[PDB]
Formats: sequence, C-alpha cells, structure tokens
Amino acid sequence: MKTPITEAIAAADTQGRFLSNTELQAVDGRFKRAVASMEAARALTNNAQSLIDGAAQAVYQKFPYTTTMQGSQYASTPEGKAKCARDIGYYLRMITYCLVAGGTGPMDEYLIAGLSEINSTFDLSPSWYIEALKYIKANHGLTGQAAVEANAYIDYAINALS
Amino acid sequence: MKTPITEAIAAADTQGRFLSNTELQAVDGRFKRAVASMEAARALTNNAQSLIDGAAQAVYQKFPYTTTMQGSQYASTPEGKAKCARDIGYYLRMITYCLVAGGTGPMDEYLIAGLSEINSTFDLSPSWYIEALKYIKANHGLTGQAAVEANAYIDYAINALS
Amino acid sequence: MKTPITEAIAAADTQGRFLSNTELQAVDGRFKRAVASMEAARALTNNAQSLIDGAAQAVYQKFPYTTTMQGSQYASTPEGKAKCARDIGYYLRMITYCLVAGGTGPMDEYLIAGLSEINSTFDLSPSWYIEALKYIKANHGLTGQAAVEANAYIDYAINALS
Amino acid sequence: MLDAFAKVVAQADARGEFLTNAQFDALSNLVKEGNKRLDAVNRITSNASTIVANAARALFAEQPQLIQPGGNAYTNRRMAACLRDMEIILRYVTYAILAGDSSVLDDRCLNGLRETYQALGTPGSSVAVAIQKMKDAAIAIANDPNGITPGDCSALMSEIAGYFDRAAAAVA
Amino acid sequence: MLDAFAKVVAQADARGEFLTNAQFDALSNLVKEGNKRLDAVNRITSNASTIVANAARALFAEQPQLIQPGGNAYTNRRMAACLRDMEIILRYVTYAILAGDSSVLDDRCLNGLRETYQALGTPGSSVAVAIQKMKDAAIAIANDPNGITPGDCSALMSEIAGYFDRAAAAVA
Amino acid sequence: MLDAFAKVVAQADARGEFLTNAQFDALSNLVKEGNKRLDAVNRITSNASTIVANAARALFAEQPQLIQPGGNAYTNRRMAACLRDMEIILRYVTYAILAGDSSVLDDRCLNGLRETYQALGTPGSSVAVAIQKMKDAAIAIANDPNGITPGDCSALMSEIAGYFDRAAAAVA
Ligand SMILES: *[C@@H](C)[C@@H]1/C(=C/c2[nH]c(/C=C3N=C(/C=C4\NC(=O)C(CC)=C4C)C(C)=C\3CCC(=O)O)c(CCC(=O)O)c2C)NC(=O)[C@@H]1C
Ligand SMILES: *[C@@H](C)[C@@H]1/C(=C/c2[nH]c(/C=C3N=C(/C=C4\NC(=O)C(CC)=C4C)C(C)=C\3CCC(=O)O)c(CCC(=O)O)c2C)NC(=O)[C@@H]1C
Ligand SMILES: *[C@@H](C)[C@@H]1/C(=C/c2[nH]c(/C=C3N=C(/C=C4\NC(=O)C(CC)=C4C)C(C)=C\3CCC(=O)O)c(CCC(=O)O)c2C)NC(=O)[C@@H]1C
Ligand SMILES: *[C@H](C)[C@H]1/C(=C/c2[nH]c(/C=C3N=C(/C=C4\NC(=O)C(CC)=C4C)C(C)=C\3CCC(=O)O)c(CCC(=O)O)c2C)NC(=O)[C@@H]1C
Ligand SMILES: *[C@H](C)[C@H]1/C(=C/c2[nH]c(/C=C3N=C(/C=C4\NC(=O)C(CC)=C4C)C(C)=C\3CCC(=O)O)c(CCC(=O)O)c2C)NC(=O)[C@@H]1C
Ligand SMILES: *[C@H](C)[C@H]1/C(=C/c2[nH]c(/C=C3N=C(/C=C4\NC(=O)C(CC)=C4C)C(C)=C\3CCC(=O)O)c(CCC(=O)O)c2C)NC(=O)[C@@H]1C
Ligand SMILES: *[C@H](C)[C@H]1/C(=C/c2[nH]c(/C=C3N=C(/C=C4\NC(=O)C(CC)=C4C)C(C)=C\3CCC(=O)O)c(CCC(=O)O)c2C)NC(=O)[C@@H]1C
Ligand SMILES: *[C@H](C)[C@H]1/C(=C/c2[nH]c(/C=C3N=C(/C=C4\NC(=O)C(CC)=C4C)C(C)=C\3CCC(=O)O)c(CCC(=O)O)c2C)NC(=O)[C@@H]1C
Ligand SMILES: *[C@H](C)[C@H]1/C(=C/c2[nH]c(/C=C3N=C(/C=C4\NC(=O)C(CC)=C4C)C(C)=C\3CCC(=O)O)c(CCC(=O)O)c2C)NC(=O)[C@@H]1C
Repeated sequence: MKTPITEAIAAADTQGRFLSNTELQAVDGRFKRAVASMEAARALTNNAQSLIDGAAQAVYQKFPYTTTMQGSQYASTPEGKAKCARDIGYYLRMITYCLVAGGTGPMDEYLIAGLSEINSTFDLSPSWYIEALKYIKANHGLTGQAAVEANAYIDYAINALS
Repeated sequence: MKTPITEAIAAADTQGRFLSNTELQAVDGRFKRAVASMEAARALTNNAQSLIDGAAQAVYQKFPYTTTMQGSQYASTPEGKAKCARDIGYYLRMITYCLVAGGTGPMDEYLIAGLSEINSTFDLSPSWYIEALKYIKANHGLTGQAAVEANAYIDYAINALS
Repeated sequence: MKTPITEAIAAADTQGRFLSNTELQAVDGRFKRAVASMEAARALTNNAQSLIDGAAQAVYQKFPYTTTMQGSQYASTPEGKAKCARDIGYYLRMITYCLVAGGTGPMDEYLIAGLSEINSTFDLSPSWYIEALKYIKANHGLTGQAAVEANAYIDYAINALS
Repeated sequence: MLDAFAKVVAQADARGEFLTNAQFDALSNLVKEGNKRLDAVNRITSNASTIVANAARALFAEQPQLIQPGGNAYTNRRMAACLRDMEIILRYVTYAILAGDSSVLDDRCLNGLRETYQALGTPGSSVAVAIQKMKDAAIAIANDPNGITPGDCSALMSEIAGYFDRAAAAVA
Repeated sequence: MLDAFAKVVAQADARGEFLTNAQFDALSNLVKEGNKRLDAVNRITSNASTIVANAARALFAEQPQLIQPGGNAYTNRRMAACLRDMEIILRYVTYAILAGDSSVLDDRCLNGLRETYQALGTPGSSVAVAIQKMKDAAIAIANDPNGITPGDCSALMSEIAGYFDRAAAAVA
Repeated sequence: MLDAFAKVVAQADARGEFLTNAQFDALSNLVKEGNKRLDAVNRITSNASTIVANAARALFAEQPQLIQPGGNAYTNRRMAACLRDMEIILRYVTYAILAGDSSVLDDRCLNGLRETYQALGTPGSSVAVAIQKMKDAAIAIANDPNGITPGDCSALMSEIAGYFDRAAAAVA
C-alpha cells in the first residue's frame, strides 16, 4: 500500500540500495506531520455517527428524487437507505484511514480503484457522494492542521468522483 | 485452425472486445458461400475413388521414369504405388476439408506446413503432385460456384508446391 | 566453462547450426597448442611446493608489515601464514588449470569472478598476490612455448588484480 | 481454436476419412440455421452490460456474505474485478455461440480457471452462481419473440445453455 | 508492502471498522518513538559493510567446511555470492526496521528462500548462522550508547531482533 | 558446458588438487588422437542430412503405426517436426563428439526431454529407435575406411556410441 514510508522503501528497493538520508528525512517529515493527522483521525472517528447521519440527510435534500423514485439504486426504501448509510460510513472510514497512513493510499486501494465501473454499473451517481462529502468537510469542526489534512483527502475523494 | 469464423473470433479476442457487426457480417458471408461449397465437397467425396485412380495414372504418363526407376521414392513397385495412391487420397481429402471449412486452413495445417522439408527429405517431387492435381481440376465435373470454390483451393495447393 | 572447444560449440549452438570448418580448424589449433601447454602444466605441478614456498617468502620481503602487523588479514601469525600459503597454492593451481584447458576459463570462473569484492571485504591486498605471482613468472624455469603460454596466463592474473 | 465445421474436419482427418453423408447433413443444417445463430450473438452481445449487471445484483442479493467487509467482493477493486470476470466469461461464451464449438471457451477461458480462483481464495461455487444467472438472463434476451421473425430457436438455446453450464461446471 | 500504520488500517478495513482507541494509542507511540527508529536504520545502514564483513569471518571461523575445496563458499564466485546474500538479507531487514512491519522482508526476501537454497545445495542452517551473527553485530551498533542522546531503546532492539530471527527461521 | 579437459579440471578443483600424472596422461592421449576426432565430426556433420533421412525411413518402416492417420507422425507438420528432432539430437551428439564430454548434450538437449514428449503424447521408445538407427548409420560413415589414413578408430567409435545410447536412454 502506498504510504510515505513505503514509497521510500519502494524507491530504495528498485535500485537495490540501502536507504538514503533523503529517504530517511522523508519518513521524519511523515512522523512530524503524523501528530495533527492522528488527531483528525481520532476526532472524526469519535463523531462517526453524527457525520454519517447528518451526511445521509444532506443528500436527500440536494437530491430529493432519490427518496421517491423506485428502483434498487435509490434510497426510496429502507434497504436503499441502509446501503447509502453504509457507503458514507465507508467514505468516512476511508478518510481516517488516509489520515492514519499519511497518504491517499488507503482510499486509493480500497475505494478509488474501480470506482467508475462500479458507479456506472449499479447506476450510482457521483453527485450523491460528492454531496455527502461536501457536508463532511463543513461539519467536522476541525481547525489548524487537523482540518488542513482532513480537507486535503476529502477534496481528493471529490476529484476522484469527477 | 484458420477459418472465416475463427479469424473473426481471433480478431475480437485480440483486442479483448465482444464481436463487432463487421465480424458478424463476415460469418454470414461465409454461411452464404457455404452452400455451393458443401456441394463441391459432397460431389468430390462421392467421386473419390475415380479421381484418385484417374489421377494416379495421369502421373505415370507425364512422368514415366517413376514407374521404372528403382528406389523407394518411386512407384516402380506395388508399395511404391500404394504410397502414391495414398497421397492423392490425402490431397483429395484435403481439398474437400477446405471446402467444408470455407478456407485453406485444413490444407495449411495438415499438408502445407512442412511440405518442403518432407518433399526434399524423402526425395519426393512436386511435379508429380501438381500433375495429379492438374488432373483433378479438369475431371471433377463441377460447374458454377461449386467449381469456382473447388478450383480456388486446387491452385492454392499448386502455388504451395512451387 | 569457456575453452576454445566450448566457445566453438557455443557459437554453433547459438545459430542452431552444425559445426563449421572454421570452427573445426579452431579446435585443431587448440590441440596443436596443447602440447607445450600440457608440458608447462606438468612442469609447474611437479614444482608445486617450491614455487609456493618460494613465493610465500618473496611476499614477506616486499611487504614486511604483513609479517608484523596484528590482524587476521595478516600473515603475522601461523593461521595467517597458513591462509597465504593456501592462496598461492590456489593461484598456482589455477594457472595449470588454464594451461590444461587452453584458456583463462578455469581462472575466470574459479578465481577472477568476484575477486574484487573478496579482496575489498577481507582487507586483502592485490599487491601481495601480484608479488607472489611476479615471483612465479621468474622461477618456473620454463622455456620456449611452455614459458610463453605459462607467462601469458600469469600476466592475465595480474591485470585482473589491477 | 475450432468452429463447428473445423471440429468435424478434425475428427475426419484423424481417421484420414472423407466426411460421411451424416456429417455433411449436420454441417448443412448449421448453415441453414445460420441467421438464428447470428441473432443470438448480436443479441447477447448487444445486451452484455445489462446481462452482467443484473446477474451481479442477483448474486450479491442471494449471497450478501461476498460483499461484507472482506468477503471477496468487498472494496471497489475486488468488486470491479468480479464484474470483469463475469464479462470475460460472457464474452467467451458468445465466441462459442458463433463458432458452434466450445474449444475457444475451454482453451482461452475455462482451463485452469478453477485453480486460479482457489489460489486467490475466490469461491468457485459463487462464480458458478453468477454464471447460472447470466445464462437465464441471456437466454431471455436471445430467445425473446419481440422484434424477430418467428421460428424455432429451441435447438440453439439448448446449445447456448450447454456452453454456460459447461463454464459453471468448470469453476464450481 | 505494509508499514506499521498501513498494517493496522489493513486489519480495520477487513472488519470495516474504524480504529479503536487502543489502535490509535499504538500508532501514536510509534510516531513518538520515531527518532529512535531513524537512528537504528541510519546506524545499521551506515555500518552495513563492516556488519556483513565480520559476520562472514565469524561464520567461516566456526564452520571451516564451507570454505574447503567445494564447500559451498569455495571459490571467489561462490564466496562473492554468499557475501551478497548476507547483504541482501541485511538490506531487507533495515527496510523492515523503518516500516514497523516485516511484510517487505517476508514478501521480497524471505519467501521461497528456503527452496531456492535447497535446490542449490546451499545449507540453510549456515545461512541462518550468518544471520544470527549479523544480528548481534547490528544490535551492538544500533544500541551503542556513544554519540546518541540517552534513552530507552529496548522495545526497538527487541523488534529489530524479531526481524533478524524471523529471517533465520525462514531458511534454517 | 564442459569439454574433456574442462571436465578433468572440474574434478580437480573440487578437491583443490593439481592434476595427477594419470590425469595428465589421459588428456594427452586425447590431444594425440585429435585428428581422428575431427574426422568423426566433420564426417557425421557432412552427412547429417542423409544420416537423418535414412533413419526416418527405417523407423517408419518398422513402425508403420506412427504414420497412420493420427499417429504421431501423421501430417506434414508433425512429420516435419519429427525430422527436426532427429536432427536436433544428431546435432547435439556431434557437439559431444568434439567436446570429449556429454555435458552439452545432457544439458541443452536430453534433460526434461522425456517429460516433454510424454506431455505431447509422442512415444519415447520410438524416438529411441530413431536414435539407435542414426547411431549405426553415423558410425558406418565416421569409421568408413575409404578416403581416410588407416588407423585404429575403435576407442572413439565406442565413445560416439556411448553418446547416442546415452540419448536413447534419456527418452525411452
Ligand atoms: C431466435 C433468434 C428466434 C427467431 C429467429 C429467426 N430469425 C430469422 C432470420 C434472420 N435473422 C437475421 C439477422 C442477421 N443475419 C446476419 O447475417 C447478421 C449479422 C450481420 C444478423 C444480425 C437475418 C438476415 C435473417 C433472415 C432474413 C429474415 O429476417 O427473415 C428467421 C428465419 C430464417 C432463417 O433462419 O433464416 C427466424 C425464424 N425468431 C424468434 O422468435 C426467435 C426467438
Ligand atoms: C537508541 C537509538 C538509543 C538512543 C536514542 C535517542 N535518540 C533520540 C533523538 C533523535 N535522533 C535523531 C536522528 C534522526 N532523526 C531523523 O529524522 C533522521 C533521518 C534524517 C535521523 C538520523 C533526532 C533528530 C533526534 C531528536 C533530537 C535529539 O537529538 O534529541 C532521543 C530522543 C528522543 C526521541 O525519541 O526523540 C533518544 C532518547 N540513545 C541511546 O543510547 C540509544 C541506544
Ligand atoms: C577414423 C577416423 C579412422 C582413421 C583415421 C586417421 N585419421 C588421421 C589423420 C588426420 N585427419 C585429419 C583431418 C582434420 N584435421 C583437422 O584439424 C580437421 C578440421 C579442419 C580435419 C578435418 C588430419 C589433418 C590428419 C593428419 C594428417 C594425415 O592425414 O595423416 C590419422 C592419423 C593420425 C592422427 O591421428 O593424426 C588416422 C590413423 N582411419 C580409418 O580408417 C578410420 C576409420
Ligand atoms: C448514498 C450516498 C446514495 C445511494 C447509494 C446506494 N449504493 C448502492 C450500492 C453499492 N454501493 C457500492 C459502493 C462501495 N462498495 C464498496 O465496497 C466500497 C468501498 C468500501 C464502495 C464505495 C457497491 C459496490 C454497491 C453494490 C453492491 C451492493 O448492493 O452492496 C445502492 C444499491 C443499488 C442496488 O441496485 O441494489 C444504493 C441505493 N443511493 C442513494 O439514493 C443515496 C443518495
Ligand atoms: C465474480 C463473479 C467473483 C470474483 C472474482 C474475482 N476474480 C479475480 C481475479 C482474477 N480472475 C482471473 C480470471 C481470468 N483472467 C483471464 O485472463 C481469463 C481469461 C480471459 C480469466 C478467466 C485472473 C487471472 C485473476 C487475477 C489477476 C487479477 O487480479 O487481475 C479477483 C481479484 C482477486 C485479488 O485479490 O486480486 C476477484 C475478486 N470475486 C468475487 O467475490 C465474485 C464471486
Ligand atoms: C598471501 C599472498 C597474503 C595473505 C593472505 C590472506 N588471505 C586471507 C583470506 C582469504 N583469501 C581468500 C581467497 C580465495 N579464496 C578462494 O576460494 C579463492 C579461489 C580458489 C581465492 C583467491 C578468501 C576467500 C579469504 C577469506 C576466507 C578465509 O578465511 O578463507 C587471509 C585471512 C583474512 C582473515 O581475516 O581471516 C590472509 C591473511 N595475507 C598476507 O599477509 C600475505 C601477504
Ligand atoms: C552465504 C550466507 C551462504 C551462501 C550463499 C549463496 N547464495 C547463492 C545463490 C542465490 N541466492 C539467491 C537469493 C536471493 N536472490 C534474491 O533476489 C533475493 C531477494 C532480493 C534472495 C534472497 C538466489 C536467487 C541465488 C541464485 C542466483 C545466483 O546465483 O545469483 C549462491 C550461488 C550458488 C551457485 O552455485 O550459483 C551461494 C554460494 N553460500 C554459502 O556457502 C553461505 C553459507
Ligand atoms: C505420387 C503422386 C508419387 C509418389 C509418391 C511417394 N510418396 C512417398 C512418401 C511419403 N509421402 C508423404 C506425404 C504426406 N504424408 C502426409 O501425412 C501428408 C499429409 C496428409 C502428406 C502430403 C510422406 C510423409 C512420405 C514418407 C513417409 C512414408 O513412407 O509414409 C513415397 C515413398 C518414399 C520412400 O522412400 O519410401 C512415394 C513413392 N511416388 C511416385 O512415383 C508418384 C509419382
Ligand atoms: C521423431 C523422432 C518423433 C516425433 C517428434 C515430435 N516432436 C515434437 C515436438 C517437440 N520436440 C521438442 C524437443 C526439443 N526442443 C528443443 O529445443 C530441444 C533441444 C534443442 C529438444 C530436444 C519440443 C520442445 C517440441 C514441442 C514444441 C514444438 O512443437 O515445436 C512433435 C510435435 C508435437 C505437436 O503436436 O506439436 C513431434 C511430432 N514424433 C514422432 O512420431 C516421431 C516418433
């Protein structure tokens, strides 16, 4: 999985050499950055439920048809809603993973890879998620670096949905 | 084995795509062409014996030395003749295969591939076969498409013996 | 292993062809050259002990510090000397191998390959060996071709130590 | 690979015999029934996307365990992957429909397929389920009476089913 | 590959759960203890040459049979080769030291390593000896109190030893 | 690969010993008998085509089943293939004749040869027959007294036979 530390190893291993200083300096930057990030991760995880639910609704407001239109890809029913409640959980759960790892790696491997085909196949609409996401960005009550880091990965999840 | 249908699949499979219309149109042309060809195949198969034997002799006329000269590669003896009677059978049997398959594939795989080394090794002479072949072309009493198709594959067997 | 004969085969095998005349002429040259060479090989092998020992000392003269300085890489002790007596044996034993094979192959495979890393790792000094070697060249009492061949491989062992 | 015709020639060459009347009769009914074959491919091919799509939904519907956290279809990479396999299988099947032979399916698609999945941990049985479902779906489409000249498609559908089943039996 | 952090995320994703407080506490002590990890790598890495060198000497010292005529380390090609392996192993270990995980060592270095040697005739046991010796050597260096800010390195050294041992146990 | 001389050096290096008088005597009779070896290769090589050719005829003569419809030599592709193998074998043998060693034959030619054929269905026994026949044929040529300076070729022919037999024993 791609993380600052593993990229460094990957580089060194490619040229069959031990680790450089430059590389070492890189991991240190990652450790330094890891503080406010573990903080963002902890915060968001503790607010898990309210952000999910608060996110769920916000997507039934910007896109009302999802709550009415019949069809398995719609939240118009319970199991429909269950699914969407599950997906924002997955989205939320992913950001904190990136936060803990110091990179988009987690999100890349577990969500980003294959995102298109899957949205296209199940008739899922990006809008719905960029929406739930946009709500998370302005509802995590994070400040300073914790918010800087957090937001970075969120936007990444958006461009990836474009 | 190379046939109009299999080439079409081969093409589609190479680019990892389902089958096109162009390809489908191709198989249809093959099915349409398959009528007069199955007819040529049936005809020739029913005349199998006379064409073989009539072919056998015709090669003992244009090339008399084969009937006299001693040496296993010559029909100068029974087992020699047996062998040649066998080979025209193989040649005849091959044309009808191409006829049934709608291509030179059968002939390519079973006879053409390796033809040179084998003629060169056993001291076999192309002349003998282009001869037997030339007799088959003017002794199959075929007309219209049945003869068109038939002749096409025959000439192919000749150029391949050049 | 690289020998005049095997190179010839290697060439023929690369292009999938039987052996040429040029190649055959090559092996003959090797057989012709093999006489004075088997002679050099026999001579040197019979003088094995005196050349080793005479070589051992000569390296304790040009480089006295090896006999005094403490440290496993030095002959300053018995086991140290044992090791060096062993190495000249190996060096001597290698030249005769090249002599018997008609090429540097033996020496290339058994000694040359990896020589640097090994000298560099165990803190071994080339000087010591080019020395022992230089003594062998002027102490094998060989003349004519026997000496020509012998010397050729010796110098090779030197450049390889450069 | 082999097509219905090349298959028969193969069997004859192996005995060095010319085709028998019965063999000629078989290859000539295939040609006659040609058009029907073409409609099947063209139809299955044209609906590949929806064919796959629906089968997937059905599958995860009966087997929710595959889309749990870690089941094998969990995560978009793996899910994407499963979708690709259903299409790979389907695509080869259509190839077989057109050839009048399963050689291309057996050789380029089904062989070693069982080991592959095993190594990966992927449950063959389930893949077989996803195949059995594309089958019903594809046969509904191919054999749909709307928009096509009336006539008997039974023989063909039976064959088409043969192929699908052949596949599910090669991974279960 | 996996690093200490990616490893924990892996385990969570597999249950589709967020990290537990205890997990967050673990990943945060790693970061805090960061600097110490960096010194270990930088130190082991910087002395790689002498680390390998000495271990070799030790090895052939206890096992002279390997450098007889034909033992497996006989001849510069083979000897050179052994030296390379000791370094390959070492190099991967340091990679592991930095990752806080052995995935990279296990995957790119240790797996199938036992078979490889067997086929070659190379005695695993001995390789394990050469590893066990680089271990003591490397831990003396990493944990040397001279030239470094005082503090407890025990946890880390224990981990570093873990890796080496893991390797010797994968070829013996 | 190894030649008669490199072979002896190999055996000495493995004991870290210099060649023994008896070893020197062996390598010197080889050189002396050189010319004879050269004539063998040059002769076998020059008649390769006819050597192979005749053996084939002989083979199919005793074993007509191989050239039935489907026997393994049936069809020009397969027949061509068999002819190629007889030449591949022959070519390697000559390489061995010149080296004074079978390493090149064993390594590049004979190893795994038995499995290969088995997988293919090709009958080893028969291949061995085709080899046993090229042997007699090749030895008639090499050892033909016409056009060559009189002298004892027995030793060599024995060796040449050794190689061929070695091959037939590696596929039967
Ligand atoms: C099963 C499919 C059932 C059924 C079929 C039925 N179809 C036809 C005839 C035709 N189908 C085509 C279509 C193509 N021909 C092609 O070469 C290609 C590739 C470019 C395609 C897509 C054509 C041209 C015909 C013939 C002309 C026509 O429309 O009649 C027939 C009839 C005859 C025959 O087999 O030729 C039938 C009976 N009808 C059903 O309800 C089925 C489910
Ligand atoms: C074990 C190593 C024992 C020990 C260590 C100990 N080291 C430090 C602190 C630091 N080490 C570094 C070195 C680096 N940081 C980097 O990012 C890189 C890569 C470019 C290197 C080489 C640094 C910067 C520090 C912190 C500053 C400092 O010198 O204090 C400490 C302390 C604190 C901490 O962990 O940060 C300790 C206790 N001392 C021993 O005797 C050990 C054997
Ligand atoms: C077995 C072959 C029997 C036999 C041989 C016999 N041959 C020779 C001598 C020579 N053969 C050659 C030929 C070559 N030398 C080469 O280097 C090459 C490659 C370019 C070839 C083709 C030569 C040059 C000689 C020596 C000169 C000569 O003609 O005498 C001898 C004799 C001596 C010896 O071994 O040198 C003998 C006894 N005679 C038979 O009837 C055998 C069947
Ligand atoms: C929510 C914002 C809206 C919504 C969602 C909805 N999603 C699905 C179905 C699926 N969603 C996924 C996505 C993922 N699976 C993953 O493992 C990951 C990574 C952790 C992601 C991002 C998948 C694979 C499916 C299909 C498989 C399944 O059913 O689980 C549905 C159901 C569609 C259906 O036809 O059954 C719905 C309704 N719908 C809305 O209206 C919200 C606005
Ligand atoms: C879907 C029905 C189920 C499922 C599938 C799944 N498959 C894979 C991985 C591979 N599948 C193949 C199969 C083929 N490759 C081919 O080229 C062909 C012929 C054209 C076939 C049949 C291969 C080779 C792989 C591995 C290579 C790769 O990953 O691309 C996966 C991925 C496993 C992984 O961990 O990477 C999955 C998930 N999984 C399910 O849960 C469904 C029941
Ligand atoms: C002698 C001229 C001087 C000398 C030599 C010395 N050498 C070593 C150690 C080694 N030498 C080799 C070399 C080879 N090994 C081979 O198999 C071959 C090919 C046949 C060669 C050329 C090797 C591998 C070693 C190290 C392994 C071992 O100990 O056997 C030492 C010992 C170094 C040590 O630290 O133990 C010494 C002293 N020393 C002198 O002072 C002479 C001038
Ligand atoms: C040293 C401690 C002992 C020893 C070692 C020895 N090893 C080999 C050969 C190989 N070793 C490997 C191992 C790896 N290759 C890799 O890429 C990796 C991961 C990065 C590993 C772990 C391989 C593949 C080989 C063979 C390929 C090659 O030769 O390069 C040899 C050579 C054997 C030979 O005959 O060629 C030796 C001698 N030998 C000893 O006596 C020590 C106890
Ligand atoms: C006939 C026109 C003339 C003739 C023929 C003759 N042929 C052979 C021997 C062989 N012919 C073949 C050819 C094929 N084998 C195949 O499987 C196929 C594809 C189906 C072909 C085209 C082969 C392989 C042989 C040799 C192997 C064998 O004997 O079966 C001979 C015998 C040569 C011999 O030395 O025994 C003869 C005489 N000879 C004539 O005079 C006719 C004019
Ligand atoms: C002839 C005596 C008999 C015979 C032979 C036959 N062989 C093959 C196919 C192969 N043979 C080899 C062997 C080698 N390849 C090598 O590179 C080397 C070393 C240089 C050897 C020894 C291989 C690899 C093949 C397969 C690859 C290929 O087909 O080229 C065939 C063909 C089988 C097929 O179905 O394709 C045949 C017929 N057959 C007989 O009946 C004789 C008794």
